[PDB]
Amino acid sequence: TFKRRNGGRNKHGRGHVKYIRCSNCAKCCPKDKAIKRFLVRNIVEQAAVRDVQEACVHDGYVLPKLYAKVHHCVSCAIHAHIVRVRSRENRRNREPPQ
Amino acid sequence: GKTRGMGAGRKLKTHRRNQRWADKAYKKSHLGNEWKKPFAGSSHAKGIVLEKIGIEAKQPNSAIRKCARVQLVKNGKKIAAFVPNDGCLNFIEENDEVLIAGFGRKGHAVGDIPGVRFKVVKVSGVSLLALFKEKKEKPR
Amino acid sequence: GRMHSRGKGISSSALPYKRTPPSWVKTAVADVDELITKAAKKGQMPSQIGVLLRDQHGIPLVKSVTGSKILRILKAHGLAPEIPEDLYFLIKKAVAIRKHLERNRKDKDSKFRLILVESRIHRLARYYKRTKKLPPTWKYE
Amino acid sequence: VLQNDIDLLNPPAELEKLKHKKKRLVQSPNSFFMDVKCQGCFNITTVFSHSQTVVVCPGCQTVLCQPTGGKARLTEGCSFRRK
Amino acid sequence: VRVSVLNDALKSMYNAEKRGKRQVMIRPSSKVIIKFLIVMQKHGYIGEFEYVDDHRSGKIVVELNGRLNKCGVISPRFDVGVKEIEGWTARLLPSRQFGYIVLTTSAGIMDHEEARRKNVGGKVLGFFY
RNA sequence: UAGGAUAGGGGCCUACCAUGGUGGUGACGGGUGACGGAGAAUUAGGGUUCGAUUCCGGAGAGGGAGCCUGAGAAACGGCUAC
RNA sequence: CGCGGUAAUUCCAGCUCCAAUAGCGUAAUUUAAGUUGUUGCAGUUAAAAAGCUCGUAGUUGGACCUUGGGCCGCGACCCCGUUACUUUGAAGAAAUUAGAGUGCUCAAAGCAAGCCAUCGCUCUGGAUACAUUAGCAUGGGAUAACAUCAUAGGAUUCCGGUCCUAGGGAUCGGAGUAAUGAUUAAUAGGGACAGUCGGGGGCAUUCGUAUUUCAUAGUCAGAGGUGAAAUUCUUGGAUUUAUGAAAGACGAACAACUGCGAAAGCAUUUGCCAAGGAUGUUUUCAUUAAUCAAGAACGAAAGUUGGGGGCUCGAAGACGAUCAGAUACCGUCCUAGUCUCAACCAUAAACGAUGCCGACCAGGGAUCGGCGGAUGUUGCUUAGGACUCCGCCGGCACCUUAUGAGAAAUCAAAGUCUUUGGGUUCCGGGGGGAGUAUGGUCGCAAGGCUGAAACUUAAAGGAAUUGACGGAAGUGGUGGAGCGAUUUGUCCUUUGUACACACCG
Ligand SMILES: [K+]
Ligand SMILES: [K+]
Ligand SMILES: [K+]
Ligand SMILES: [K+]
Ligand SMILES: [K+]
Ligand SMILES: [K+]
Ligand SMILES: [K+]
Ligand SMILES: [Mg+2]
Ligand SMILES: [Mg+2]
Ligand SMILES: [Mg+2]
Ligand SMILES: [Mg+2]
Ligand SMILES: [Mg+2]
Ligand SMILES: [Mg+2]
Ligand SMILES: [Mg+2]
Ligand SMILES: [Mg+2]
Ligand SMILES: [Mg+2]
Ligand SMILES: [Mg+2]
Ligand SMILES: [Mg+2]
Ligand SMILES: [Mg+2]
Ligand SMILES: [Mg+2]
Ligand SMILES: [Mg+2]
Ligand SMILES: [Mg+2]
Ligand SMILES: [Mg+2]
Ligand SMILES: [Mg+2]
Ligand SMILES: [Mg+2]
Ligand SMILES: [Mg+2]
Ligand SMILES: [Mg+2]
Ligand SMILES: [Mg+2]
Ligand SMILES: [Mg+2]
Ligand SMILES: [Mg+2]
Ligand SMILES: [Mg+2]
Ligand SMILES: [Zn+2]
Repeated sequence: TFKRRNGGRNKHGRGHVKYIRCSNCAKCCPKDKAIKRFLVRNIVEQAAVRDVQEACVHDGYVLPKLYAKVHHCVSCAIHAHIVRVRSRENRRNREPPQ
Repeated sequence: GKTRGMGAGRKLKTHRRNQRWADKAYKKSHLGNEWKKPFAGSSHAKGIVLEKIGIEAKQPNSAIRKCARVQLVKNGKKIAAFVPNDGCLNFIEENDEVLIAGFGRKGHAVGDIPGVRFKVVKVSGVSLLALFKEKKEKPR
Repeated sequence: GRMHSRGKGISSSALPYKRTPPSWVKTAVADVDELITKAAKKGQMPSQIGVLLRDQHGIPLVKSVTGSKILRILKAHGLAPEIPEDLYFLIKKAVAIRKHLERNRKDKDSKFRLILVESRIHRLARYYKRTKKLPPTWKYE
Repeated sequence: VLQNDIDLLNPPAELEKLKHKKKRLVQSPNSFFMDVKCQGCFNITTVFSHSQTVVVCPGCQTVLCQPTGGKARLTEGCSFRRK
Repeated sequence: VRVSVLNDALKSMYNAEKRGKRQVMIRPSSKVIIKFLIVMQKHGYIGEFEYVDDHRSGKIVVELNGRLNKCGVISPRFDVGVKEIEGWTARLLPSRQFGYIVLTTSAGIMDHEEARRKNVGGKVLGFFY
């Protein structure tokens, strides 16, 4: 039984795709197959935000952010609940979270 | 697809010739290994009762099948022949002529009896059916 | 389909239905013929002669005007090439690739393309020998 | 549209112009020859619309057309008429 | 490549008839396809057809009347004597009452009944019913 | 090519000469519990398998070999030898 | 397939019943078998598409050329290239087969016989068909194969020459003649040209941070690593911080249901070299083509031989843990290796588990490359670029739908299949034994290619359903769907399963 039409990856009209290394376990996963998330967080937890914005010499100072594109293998993405097992009908939905 | 050309008769014939060897029946017939069988292509064979033996049935069944160990006369090959018809082992004695036949599945083992494809049909010139039905008696 | 690739292009020219010259064509037949003769005299091949007669002269198609093809006209006046033009160009490509490989040994891709080019050369040479447009013992090395 | 709504022998001429040159009832070229009129000098010098050659005015003047992927680009300041 | 233009013609006609189309375009055209189409028209299985001259291999536009169940070619064009026509019709025709096998004979391209009427054998082009 | 031999053609054999001849369209070799065919069994059609045996053809008379007689035999209910 | 463990429809018997019947049981071959498939099977997942491409033989190959017409009357009329194929004829022993006749009493047979009775007769009968292939002959030329196929240099009159021979013949020339003699250009193919496009390839070149090492400088008790630890480093400055240099790899983010390449594969700059697809074309040749045994080219990673390099990581190894054990998973240090050159190796779940070429047959919106048209705004340098819109061709794909197919999953091809035939290559025939033995061949080796049998076994296997389980996540009716088990209704659920005695499996 073939579970997915794309075989669990994104590879059409090409042969080899270079792999990445999983952020958690350092597993070798193809770049097109690995689960990829772009996390834009703040260097300061929502809580420390006020305390830090207070201890600032410069009154006008937007707190810098953190940008990171995180790579995950299937096992770690499922374990971390980044992706969850879905019903047969819902698997064909590729739309990002509504 | 398969070749279809009017001029491709040789291709088709050669392909069929090569593929017929995949069929088990064809290869059994045309390999020549049936001449190395104990019977060497004959329906029946005679032999000497070497010793009376009892071999256990398969796992689901629990019985002692009580076959016979027979040395054929035409080639000196030793085989195990089943003795049907309850009580007919007592008609079988060592150094006694027996006519063996196939067990009905063409060299394949039959029923719950493992490794036996031969049955005793006639002993000392008298059929086992006659001795079972008391139609004749075994000569002394 | 491309003979030596999976490309399936269908780009090509489409000759008009009308096989007679358009009324605006006024060049006399002998004029276009001697123009072709000069064109071949410097060394142009019939494809280039047709291209020039098309884009630099009022001649859309030679066959419509004269009634004959460029190679036939050149053969009539004894200016046809010895090696046919397509084979000439294929051999030129082959010798260019061979020179490149004499400089570049690791170029395995160019070696594969050279094998393809020489296969095309052998095909076309076989056809030309069968049609007797090449010497019966003509050989490519 | 639905071919049951058309006649394959008498196709609508509006939609035949947009078909590939070879996919028409009778294939015809979409190229043409033109009488290019230069700025001041007469030099009609008929040009192929899809010319692959840089057409030069007879009096060795500036170039008149430029080869492209498709139709040739007439030089700046030149008119033309189909033939 | 195009190996049998007759096969492409008949298969396109069959697909168009199954689709319910009332017109089918055939390309390339050939004398054998026009001769097969004439037999088809004579037996009433198609309507008008039009050869379109394009100074190349032509085009045929055939009117369809919904009376076709199937038309196909036999490849290869097996040699069929007059005596083997019965076996061929049993192989290919739905019944002994309807259907036609098209033969190429030295007397012309014709259906199997007409081939029997002149006692001429040949090669099988195809069938329609 | 020229002979010899044979009832007669022929490397059938001899002398000389040339380097040919066959082969994946399978030569050569091996297997056959292979004499060939007419035929036989089973077969919707197509086919599969068999064909020692009374008709036709071939071959052998324990195995080889060699002959005499005779129109006709390399005979075996003829001979000679191993 | 199963039965027999105390109620045996199955054993041993009796009774009764059943089938065939003067017969019936038991132990190679045909049928069944469309399970050998030419008719007529398969190869996404059940067995099975070669890793990929080229390529000889073989097999297969676009269209085009004397048609109409009427008359008479189904025949005819009029306006010194082959072969296949087909038609007809002659042959193809008899017996056998099919079949005509015939009351051996019937029949299997046989080739006899029959007749009012007959010194005899019916000339009594003792037919006919079939008979591949190959051979011979007749008619036909649609289809197809092979051979040709613009020095046709064609032919025909007149005028000649030479030779032979009772004027004739043969041979070689001059001059006259005719519609002087060439199918078109395939939404086949090759080649040319044009502007492009690409992470296609080779060579050289540039850059990038990281990492390791080293040098300098600051600081002082931990650093490292894990679930927790420990192995290990560290007051002779570990770890951390800054600067600089060297080395070797590696080319993030951009980066995609995107591109290029025959596949493998290919991602820093620039330059050079050769190559390529698509598009455009009123350029050229003119069938040159498709697929391919033989034979070649390339072919991830690991591996082999030697040189260089050796940062990182890291088989083997050592040690530390965990553990009932732990030759593992976790941690530390690491050898070969990972990088490069030369020479080999030729294997991958080398996968789309789907060979290639060609035709047809739904709809739709994206996207990439090229081209055409229409646009109205550009930190733009009129064109053109950038956006926008509409088309055409080509490419990677995607969505919906069944009118299709399928065992279904699913597939717009895996469709156009018992209404079965477009071309071609490879390749499968229940499960194991077995990709094993042996032989051969290639390779230094590792191994690769080719490749059994004996024997064993009643299933193995595929898809889907329900349930159960998970050290996974969070009850009818009628109607509708499904070939169906089932399902909807009923909105513990979803999910995986090789379990169904149901994980105590
Ligand atoms: K993914
Ligand atoms: K092109
Ligand atoms: K002789
Ligand atoms: K001789
Ligand atoms: K005599
Ligand atoms: K597109
Ligand atoms: K219901
Ligand atoms: Mg791969
Ligand atoms: Mg002689
Ligand atoms: Mg024998
Ligand atoms: Mg016989
Ligand atoms: Mg014998
Ligand atoms: Mg006898
Ligand atoms: Mg005899
Ligand atoms: Mg004799
Ligand atoms: Mg004897
Ligand atoms: Mg003798
Ligand atoms: Mg005797
Ligand atoms: Mg005798
Ligand atoms: Mg009983
Ligand atoms: Mg099957
Ligand atoms: Mg499997
Ligand atoms: Mg499989
Ligand atoms: Mg043809
Ligand atoms: Mg393999
Ligand atoms: Mg495979
Ligand atoms: Mg493949
Ligand atoms: Mg079929
Ligand atoms: Mg098997
Ligand atoms: Mg219901
Ligand atoms: Mg699964
Ligand atoms: Zn992971």
